[PDB]
Parts: sequence; structure tokens; C-alpha cells
Amino acid sequence: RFLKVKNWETDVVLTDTLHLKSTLETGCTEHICMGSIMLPVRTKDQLFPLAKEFLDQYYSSIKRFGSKAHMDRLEEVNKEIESTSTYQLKDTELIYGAKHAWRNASRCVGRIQWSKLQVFDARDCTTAHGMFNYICNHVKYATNKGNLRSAITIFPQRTDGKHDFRVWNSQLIRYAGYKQPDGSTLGDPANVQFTEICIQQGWKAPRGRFDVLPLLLQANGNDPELFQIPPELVLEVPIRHPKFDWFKDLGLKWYGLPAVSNMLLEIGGLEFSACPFSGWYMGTEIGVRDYCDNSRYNILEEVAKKMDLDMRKTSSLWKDQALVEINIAVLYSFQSDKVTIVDHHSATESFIKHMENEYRCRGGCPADWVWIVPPMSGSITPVFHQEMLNYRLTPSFEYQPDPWNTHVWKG
Amino acid sequence: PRFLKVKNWETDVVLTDTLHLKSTLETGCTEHICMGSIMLPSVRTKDQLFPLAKEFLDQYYSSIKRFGSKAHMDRLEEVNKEIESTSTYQLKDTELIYGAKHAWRNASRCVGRIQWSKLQVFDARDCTTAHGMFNYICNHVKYATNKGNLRSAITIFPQRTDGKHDFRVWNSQLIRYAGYKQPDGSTLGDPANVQFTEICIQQGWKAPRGRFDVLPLLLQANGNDPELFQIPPELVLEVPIRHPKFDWFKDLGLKWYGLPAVSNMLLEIGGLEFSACPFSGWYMGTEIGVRDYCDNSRYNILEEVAKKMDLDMRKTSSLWKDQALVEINIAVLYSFQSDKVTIVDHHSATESFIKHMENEYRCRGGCPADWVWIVPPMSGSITPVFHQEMLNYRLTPSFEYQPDPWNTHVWKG
Ligand code: HEM
Ligand code: HEM
Ligand SMILES: C[C@H](O)[C@H](O)[C@H]1CNc2nc(N)[nH]c(=O)c2N1
Ligand SMILES: C[C@H](O)[C@H](O)[C@H]1CNc2nc(N)[nH]c(=O)c2N1
Ligand SMILES: N=C(NO)NCCC[C@H](N)C(=O)O
Ligand SMILES: N=C(NO)NCCC[C@H](N)C(=O)O
Ligand SMILES: [Zn+2]
Repeated sequence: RFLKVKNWETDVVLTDTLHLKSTLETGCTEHICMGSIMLPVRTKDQLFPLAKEFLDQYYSSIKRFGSKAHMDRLEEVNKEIESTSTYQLKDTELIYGAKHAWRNASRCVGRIQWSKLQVFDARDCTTAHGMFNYICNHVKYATNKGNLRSAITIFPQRTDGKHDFRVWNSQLIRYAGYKQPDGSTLGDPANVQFTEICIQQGWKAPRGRFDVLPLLLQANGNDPELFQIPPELVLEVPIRHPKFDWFKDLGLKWYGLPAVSNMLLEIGGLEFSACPFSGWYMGTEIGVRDYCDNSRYNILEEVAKKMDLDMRKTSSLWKDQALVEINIAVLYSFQSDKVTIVDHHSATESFIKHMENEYRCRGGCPADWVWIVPPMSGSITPVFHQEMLNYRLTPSFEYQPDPWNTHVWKG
Repeated sequence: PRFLKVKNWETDVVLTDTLHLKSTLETGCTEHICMGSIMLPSVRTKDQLFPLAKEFLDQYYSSIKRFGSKAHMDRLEEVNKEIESTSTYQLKDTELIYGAKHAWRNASRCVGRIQWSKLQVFDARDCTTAHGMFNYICNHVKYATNKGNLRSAITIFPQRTDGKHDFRVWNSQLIRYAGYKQPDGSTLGDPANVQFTEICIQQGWKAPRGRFDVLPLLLQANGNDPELFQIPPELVLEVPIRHPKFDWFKDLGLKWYGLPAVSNMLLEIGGLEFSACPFSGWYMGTEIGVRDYCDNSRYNILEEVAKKMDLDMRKTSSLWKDQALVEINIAVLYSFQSDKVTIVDHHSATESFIKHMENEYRCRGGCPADWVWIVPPMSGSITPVFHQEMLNYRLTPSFEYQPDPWNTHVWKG
């Protein structure tokens, strides 16, 4: 039951007891490990145990476990589910829940910051125009002129499943992708489907390479509506290299604010289907993945050519050399414009310190090694040498289907 | 479940695994916890042994298209009677070869498996003494080295009987460098081998006490106390490491050996346990250039290289570690290629592996693979394996960990 994890660099061993609190499942079995697979309404009876589980942890956290206040609240919530088939979180509960969903996020390397999350309560929102206003305020607060601050905005919880709030966008800020007559993709290929959805809904696409997508927002189960984020709220950084003057001529830029907007927040059985959240970038996210994935901007060959590397044979490591340079450029560009960014060395070192804190004060830290180890220079970061246990605690952030696959278009 | 899909996220190819239904052994994972990043998670009686033997011979006979034949049926009968009367059994030479090839085929952590069908198997089951093991191992080294044109090979010593007469190679690899803890707390040579080096010295080895001393072989035959032997220097091929552009690189004084030969694993075939089964292929460059040279708890050369490169080391965000890492790895590949010693870069190796894996799904129904081990320790996502979902499970015949023998050996004195 009590599991040990070893760091093979430092020989430090930690003991995990926290995994014994996971109710949810991993996709693995005793015979098969699915650790590398990307993706392996509640009835009344379903809901009270989940609410109770949550309220017990909440009341424990504030040192009032078993108190009258604790028991009073369970009964109140119990009576509310019984009567209304659902319930409403107190503001203190919502804030605790969202922070803990971040705390429990096994794939997030930035969790040392978890207790500092700014939670914006948008549960009073009723319309798409209201959603747009809440989202601009989030973008402006979080961006903070380049001195980024973590934040989440929480729209109304699911009820009957036919009045869901959703941000159709996968992040608040992303670039369009356009399939071309000549077979190629212009822009970001990751966003081709969603861009088409915007167009057929009305968007007049500019048809460039770095077109900030419009917001497509769904309130109360209604058909979604298009809105443009004030251009002046979208902070971008042009990418240059401190040594190569030709780099700026590649014409590359990226946006400062990473804001995942397609996930579902579960707190105490309640489901928050629209819950955009933001932090700040780790450099490799943009320089390794967004820029060098073959299926993304796929820029390695172009960069390698401008560096005049020998690209006749893989064993010259021309791909590897170009990769480091692209990532050097990304960090230098964000730092020079005073936009918060963390490099993979600093971020992984912080995470190892966070793990140790969590093991000491909480009995463990769920971590997905496949996601925590950066996509370049893996073994020269400390996380590579750290064994991790992956398990699922709630409150949690969950994947959910894209809404265009399930939306019944009212028309 | 009968069908499991894996997806490649860069190509959108989906593959269907059915081979996992033949998995027997357990992973360490459960419905509630994944242990996929744990390095090591968690004799046989007659009753245990016959099904394991039968399972294996059905696999063997099926492979040669003689399943259910009289040949097949007689062999089952023969093994059953052999187990009944002697409590163990002996493999035919053909079955041993098949078994050893399949253990490699089945090794989830090995990126080199496109080569599995070409293993040279050396049958050393007539061996009885440590001196005999030494001679077998010298022959393996000379054959596998092949003057730099490396050939994959495995030498198989007698199987376990009662667990009191085990053959063991105490070395973790046939060729490895000594490590010495100094009184000031520093390490001379390879810190990975300090404990084994101390054991060798205790048993009588006169250590040169340098930075790259080839360790002696420490060999246990038939449960007896192990004995020391020096591999003839002329059979140990080494490569001095230089850089194609940086002429100061050579003056770091680095070299490595050409033949990687894991010697501490256990090979299971049809329930039988082969506790001494050294095997060798050829290096992928990152094993040396990233791990052996640049791990903090190994030779740890990153700073020295970066200093000589005049990189800005004041802040991690210059990516000075990363820039130095690439150059060290360019140097390892350049040096081996220049001396005409087989080596493979991590791009070539991972590309070959994806082709192998796809072929295996199609002809075999699956390819168990450990993503944590398969993805190289630098430049992960610019290799195709990073983007490939994998399924990890345990098929037999198999290579398994076993505890270091100094922890278990009963000293006879
Ligand atoms: C504050 C700075 C933050 C940093 C440096 C950071 C770092 C990261 C990185 C590098 C990833 C991998 C992303 C990818 O590969 O696509 C990730 C994933 C994730 N993070 Fe964070 N993060 C931060 C803030 C947050 C916040 C504020 C939340 C929630 C409140 C959060 C929750 C998550 C979740 C759920 C994932 C997995 C997302 C997925 O499955 O696609 N993170 N984080
Ligand atoms: C012929 C060329 C080969 C290449 C390029 C290759 C490549 C590799 C690499 C890079 C690793 C990771 C090693 C580490 O990180 O320490 C590995 C692991 C492994 N390989 Fe191979 N290999 C080859 C031959 C072989 C052979 C001949 C066998 C057995 C007959 C084999 C079986 C294994 C096993 C069992 C592991 C896991 C070892 C462990 O857990 O420490 N490989 N291979
Ligand atoms: C197939 C494999 O799961 C996939 O490529 C994963 C690998 N590790 C990851 N790690 C992070 N942080 N983000 C990702 O998108 C990926 N994708
Ligand atoms: C903790 C983690 O499992 C450990 O550092 C693993 C990571 N992946 C690996 N991959 C390979 N090929 N070899 C290794 O030794 C490691 N070690
Ligand atoms: N650092 C964060 N969030 O705080 N990342 C969110 C996912 C962003 C995604 N990896 C990208 O490169 O666009
Ligand atoms: N490629 C192989 N075998 O053929 N590797 C075996 C392990 C070698 C180990 N990684 C080292 O760097 O010494
Ligand atoms: Zn698993």
C-alpha cells in the first residue's frame, strides 16, 4: 500500500501514502501499462458521496473536521441536492476547489505556484456577451503588462447537460490554420478544424500565418457566438536571436499568455465545463513543440539551412543544433520584452522542490513523468531521474469532447 | 479487452494491439496507480514448470509451422517425463536460439529490436568452471567486436538448478571503467562502478587508479566463490573522443569502449532461468554522450565543456547546458565513425524502431514498448518515438532484473 519513489541522481527516497485517496482510474491494468496514451449528468445518489468527500477535505484543510459547522454544511448540501438535484458551492469552497484541481494536475510542472491562483467567479454570467467581458478582464489581469499572474475564470456549472457553458476555443489565444489550394497548411495546422468552424459561423478570416483566432462562446446551452479579443489585450512577442541577426527575418512571433480553455473542472461532483485558466510559458512549449513538431509550424529545416549546417546526414546532429538555437531565441525574445517565461532547467528544479514539499506536508504528489520531463534535453533536467507515481485525485481538470461533436445546433 | 488502439500524433496512424492478450507477467500498475516511471517495480517446482514449458514449446512449434505435429507432441511428452523424473529439463539447441532471440524481441526497453532476428547465440551450457567462463567471454568479445564492425551476440551459461549452484557474472557489463571514492569525497573514474570496484580490489585486483581503467571480470561458476580475470587488453577496443571542429576537445582526455555488453540480467525461457547470459549489440550515441558523460552522478563533464566553449554560464536561460550537450554528442558520433566502429545516432535508431514497431503490429499483432526508456535522453520530441503511443506489457521468453550477487552470495571461503 505504501509506495516508495527514488531519485536515481541523488539517491533520495520519498514515501507515498496520498495515492490511497484516489477514487478515479488510470487506464492501466496489472497486465498492461498505458502511461504513454494521451487519452486512455450526475444523479442525486452519485452526487452526495462526491460532495461529502469534497466537504470533508475542505473542512479538514481549515482545521474544523467533525465540527458543528462541518456537519451543518453537509446536511445543508444534502438537503439541497435532495431538493434541487444539485448544489451551490460557497465562494471559499470554489476557491479551495480550483486551487486543488491545479494542485492535483499530474501533468503540470508549474504547480509550485498552486496556492497563489487568482480565482474569478463568473457563475453569475448568463450570456455570451457576458462571457466575452469576463474573458477580456481575465486576459488583462493575467497579462499584467507582461508581468504575468496565474488566473482562472469559472462560469456556471452544468445542470441538465442541455444548458452547458463552453469556450469552443482550445486556448483563449491561438493562431488560425488554413488548408491551401496547393496542399499545404498556412498558419498553425493544429487549428484547421476550429478555424473552419469560425469561418462557417461568420468570421472573416485574414488568411495570414499568425492570425489571432476569435472567441467562439456558448452560454446556457445556446448556439455559440463569435467575438474578437481587443487586439490591444493580446500581448505578442516577435522572435529574434541574440547572435543570429537573420533570425528575425523568419518572421516568427508568439503570444505571451497560455490559457487552456477546453477542459472541465470537477469540484465536489459539480462540473464546470467552461473554466479557462492561464499561467505563463515554459520556453520549450513554444520553441520545441509549437515551432518544431512536424505537424505544427515545422520550422527546423528552414532554421538549419540559415545556419548552414550539414543536413546530408542525421549524425551531424543538425536537427539538435537548430533546436537549441530556436529555444535560445524564444527565451531571449520574451526576456528582452519583459514577458514572464520560465526555462526548462529552472522549471524542473522548482518542480522537484515542490514534490519534496508535497511529500513532506501532504504524503505525496501525483506526477505524469511522460508529460513532466521536457521535450528536449530530458536527462540534464532533474525530473528525468525522479521516479513519479501517477494517480487521479479530485478536484480535477479533465478532458472533455470538443463541443462541435456533441452540440445540437438549435439554429 | 480484445483490441487496444495506439495512435501516432504526428502522423495520425492508428495501430491495433492484440498481442497483449498473451501477456502473463504483471506490470506494477493497477486501475488506480501508474508505475510506468519506476525503474524496478513489483526455484520453481515441477507443478509451476510444466505449463511454462508447454506454453513455450507451443510457441516454438507454432513458429516453425509444426504445431500439433507428432514432432511437437513427442517433445511435450519428452519434457513432461524429463521434469517428472529430474525436476527440470534441457532445451534443444534450436529452442535455446529461438528463446534468446525472442527474449530480445520481447524486451520493452530496447530501441534496437529491428535487429532481433540476427542475434548470434553462443551455447555455453557445457561450462563448469570460472576459468571456462573467462574463455567463453573472451571469445564472445572478440567475435562481437569484429575489429569495429560490431555483431550482436549472447553467451548462455548453465541454467539455475537448486539456486545454490548459480552461474553469475558479477560485472554489470563485460567492459566497464573502474570508479574510486577518494578520501576528500570526490570520485576518480566512473561513479557508477565504485561498489563493484571496491569488491574487485578486495578480491585481489591491483587497481591502476586512473580515470578509465577497464575492470577485471569477476566470475562465479556453479555457486562457487567468484574469481578475477583480466580481459586481454588487445581484445578491448576503445575510441578516443575528439570533436570535428573543436581541436581542444581531445585534450579533455575522454575515451570510451566500443562494445556495450550487459552482463547482469536473467534470461527466462520456458520456465528455465539463465542467470549468466551476457549480451552485446552496439551503442546508440546518447548512451555515452548524454548519460555516461553528462549525468551528474556519472562523469559529469558538462561544465568543463561549456567553460571551454565560452558559453554564458551565469544563467540557465542561455541554455549553455543544452548547447554543450549537443557538441559532446556530435563528438561521440564523429569519433566512432572516424575509427570505423559501429554506432547509431538517436534519429536513425528511433526512425528504425518505428518501422520495426509498425511491422510487428502487422505480422505479430503488437510490440510491447516502454516509452520512458525508448525516448532518447536528449531532443526527445524531434524523434518520432516521442509522438508514438506505446503499450507496455511482459511477454516471455524474457530478460529480467536480478539482485546483485554480492547481496545474495553464500561465501564458501
Ligand atoms: C503558472 C505557471 C504554469 C506553468 C509554468 C505551467 C506549466 C505547464 C506545462 C509546461 C504543461 C504542459 C503543457 C503541454 O505540454 O501542452 C502544463 C500542463 C497542465 N497544466 Fe500547467 N502551468 C502553469 C499554470 C497552470 C495553471 C494556473 C493551471 C490550472 C489552474 C494548470 C493546470 C494544468 C493542467 C490541467 C495541465 C495538463 C493540460 C493538458 O492535459 O493538456 N497549470 N503546465
Ligand atoms: C544491436 C544493437 C542494439 C541497440 C542499438 C540497442 C539499444 C538499446 C538502448 C539504447 C537501450 C537503453 C540502454 C540504457 O539506457 O541503459 C537498450 C536496452 C535494452 N536492450 Fe538493447 N540494443 C541493442 C542490442 C540488444 C541485444 C543484443 C539485446 C539482447 C539480446 C538487447 C536487449 C536489451 C534489454 C533487455 C534492454 C533493457 C536493459 C535494462 O533494463 O537495463 N539489446 N537497448
Ligand atoms: C504519445 C505521447 O504520449 C505524446 O507524444 C505526449 C508525450 N509527452 C508530452 N508532454 C507534454 N508536456 N505535452 C505533450 O503534449 C506530450 N505529448
Ligand atoms: C526515473 C526514470 O524512470 C529513470 O531516470 C529512467 C528514465 N528513462 C530511462 N531511459 C533509458 N533508456 N535508460 C534509463 O536509464 C532511463 N532511466
Ligand atoms: N504554461 C502553460 N500554461 O500556464 N501552458 C498551457 C498549454 C500551452 C501549450 N503547451 C502551448 O505551447 O501553447
Ligand atoms: N546499446 C546497448 N547494448 O547493445 N546498450 C547496453 C547498455 C549500455 C549502457 N547504456 C552504457 O551507456 O554503457
Ligand atoms: Zn502504467
